Amino acid sequence: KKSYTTPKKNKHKRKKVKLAVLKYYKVDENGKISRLRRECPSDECGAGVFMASHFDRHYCGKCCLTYCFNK
Amino acid sequence: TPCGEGSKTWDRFQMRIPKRLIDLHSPSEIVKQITSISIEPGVEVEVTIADA
Amino acid sequence: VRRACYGVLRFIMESGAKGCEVVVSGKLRGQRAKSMKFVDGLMIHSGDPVNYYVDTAVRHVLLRQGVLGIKVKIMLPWDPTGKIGPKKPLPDHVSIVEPKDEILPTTPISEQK
RNA sequence: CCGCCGGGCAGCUUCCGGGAAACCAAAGUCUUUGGGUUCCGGGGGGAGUAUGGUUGCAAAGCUGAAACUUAAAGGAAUUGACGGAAGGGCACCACCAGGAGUGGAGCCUGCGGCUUAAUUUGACUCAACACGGGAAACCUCACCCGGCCCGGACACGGACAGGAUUGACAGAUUGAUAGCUCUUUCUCGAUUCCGUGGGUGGUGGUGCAUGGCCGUUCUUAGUUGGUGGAGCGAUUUGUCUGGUUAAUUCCGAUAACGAACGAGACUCUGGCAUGCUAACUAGUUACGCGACCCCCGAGCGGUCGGCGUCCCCCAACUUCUUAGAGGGACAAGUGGCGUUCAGCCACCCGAGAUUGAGCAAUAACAGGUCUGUGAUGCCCUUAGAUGUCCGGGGCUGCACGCGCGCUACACUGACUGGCUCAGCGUGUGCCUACCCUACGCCGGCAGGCGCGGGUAACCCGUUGAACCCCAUUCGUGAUGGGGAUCGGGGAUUGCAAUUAUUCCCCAUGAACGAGGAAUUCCCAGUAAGUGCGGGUCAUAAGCUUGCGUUGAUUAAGUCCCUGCCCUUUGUACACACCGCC
Ligand SMILES: [Mg+2]
Ligand SMILES: [Mg+2]
Ligand SMILES: [Mg+2]
Repeated sequence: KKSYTTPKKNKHKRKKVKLAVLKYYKVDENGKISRLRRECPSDECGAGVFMASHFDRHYCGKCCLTYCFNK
Repeated sequence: TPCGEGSKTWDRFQMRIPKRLIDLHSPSEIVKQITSISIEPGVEVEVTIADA
Repeated sequence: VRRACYGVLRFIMESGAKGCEVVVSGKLRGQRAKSMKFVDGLMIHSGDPVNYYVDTAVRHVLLRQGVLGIKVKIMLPWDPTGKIGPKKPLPDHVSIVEPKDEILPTTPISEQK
């Protein structure tokens, strides 16, 4: 038939990052939780919904996985 | 032929469907007697009420 | 194949058939395909007649090797007595009912009733 | 002439008896082994060679090895099968006698090739080539340039929580508002993820691993058994000289008699049925004509010819329409011809014995088909997946080659008025989003925009067609035929037409003035033309399959070519002459 050469750029299958994720939660002295950064406008993602700094991206993850913006 | 080849022979699949119809004037007995009797094989029966 | 299809063919005749046949096409203890055909009695092989008289039946069979075809094709002797066997005659076949009586030339005579 | 007899040349016939068999009064008398005696063979070639001897004037004659190689060579008969053998018979995929073409041009699309990343691909004489229903933008589609997606069943293992990552609204990007991925993180929450085995598909592979289905040898006449009879027995007759027949179909001769499958009979179909049963989902018919009715027309007026309607109907009926039961047509009569049988031929009455398909045996064939099949053997492949797709692309590409089509070449015709005759279908409202269309306006037209009937014999729809038919131009000019190739617009289908989608409107305006070598098609409502349906369809056909319509010429026989059947025969062929050598 042919036998596939492939231009030597074997594309990455990627991990979605490891991440413990939930350590960064400011417990100021007694039990109370609220940090500030950027926010999403969705309903299931109600006010707590939380954002970022990447090489750009930022995303919100709380209408289960329904609804990540474009920034 | 399934698939291509051989000298081109086709079949000529036919089904007929003759319609008879019979007008009448009766009550709701003579209709419900005459229709329910004389059924059985592959026969479809319609029953129009009146005129249209 | 052998002992089985006889067991069938034996049966279907003994049951009460005008005739019958069985075909077991397909590979049969060899890399090559054979085709086997054990036949018995009478069988018409053309006409409209065929359509309401023979009882054709194809069935595959999927085996630990590959695939054979069965074809059973029985001939119905409802020609003798369906009850009113459809048409009954194979159209070739005419049954002339015989003189039965036709006795006596004799001298004339008469009678009264 | 008629006999006999010896010894000669010969013949037929036979269960002597022989004989592998063919055959043989003798090849008889042979495992029941020997009457006398002469010669001579021991697988085939090498080889009747080498060498030796001898004879010969010599050709040569006579005598006459081996190494080596070799598995059969051979003989008799059997079926085959092929003869540039023979009789018989037959097919318009054969010819004759023709027409139509075809093969020439342009165009269409079928293949070949080249080219091309890609022009996936099956199909290779016939029985591959508008064929795979194969008219493809996207799907199709598999294939390439990419690129996404996972739909990894299942189990077996691994993962309780500082939540296994189920599933993520603005940007980097990317094609994509693909969290498919590079931080952020906010939820479903026992799913998840990672191994292992194992699948699961695959329009992957293999049709010489198969089922079915198909194609065909081949709508050709053939094939088979029971009993007899023949052969030790494979086998053979029955199963055939001849006449016949579309047809081992029949009769008869007849060691065969009577049977079975194919043919035939059958089914569907197609035509005669003022014969029947009927029919507002036919027609209706003609009425009765009761009318409207306008001079629609005739006619002063009575009266009439006539479309339309006013119908309805409680007319009447089946004249055509429809579809049920029926009948008939059956070489049935007569005259030839004929073995005076089987039939054939002519004529009568009348459809003269044949209107046309489907069904189609034994037995075949690496025919074709794995890409019609959730039929599938095995093989591959199996996540980066040949799993399924999105986007695009290709399947359409072009110096050449062939294959089926259409349109022409014109004036028995071209375009310009007009008249006017169907049939088989088909249609909505359908398995997942979708028709058939009547009648209003608008627009030239494509079309557009209005509105109406339609499980239909009602609505489309007296299906209002083309040829055809009739009314004017034209004048034999590559012209007004022809009508390709491009310029430009405008509609429509489609989310999208670039790769002119399809259509219209303009505009350009080609070769072809009858086709070189070949070769298929067929006999009666036949060829041809001619539209029209159906199928293919969102869009849509130059494709087929049906349907009428207009409708010819000519064969009505022969085997002259090609190819088929039987019989006899020959055959070193049995991968069957496309052989063997
Ligand atoms: Mg001897
Ligand atoms: Mg001896
Ligand atoms: Mg020897």
